[PDB]
Amino acid sequence: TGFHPGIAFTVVRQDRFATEQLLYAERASESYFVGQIQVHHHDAIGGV
Amino acid sequence: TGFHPGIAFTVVRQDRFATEQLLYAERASESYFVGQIQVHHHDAIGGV
Repeated sequence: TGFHPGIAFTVVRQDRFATEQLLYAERASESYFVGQIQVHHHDAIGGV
Repeated sequence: TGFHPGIAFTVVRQDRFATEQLLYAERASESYFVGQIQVHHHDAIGGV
């Protein structure tokens, strides 16, 4: 009906936005070790 | 009560235990030919 009772409210809402970021890195920041490769045969959907 | 009626009984029991054999050979016996070891490879998964 529109009769305002003796009570108040506070609302909360959460949104999200896609943004563009920016990265900076030093010279000697990470050490990288790469390995070797291994093959695996397996029955595929039609072949291997 | 401990009364002994007109009846007698006989009891049977059964037991089991392990024993050795101590066989003898009497050489100049089975020839036991041998030879031609065969290797048979077949891929199952991952490797051979």
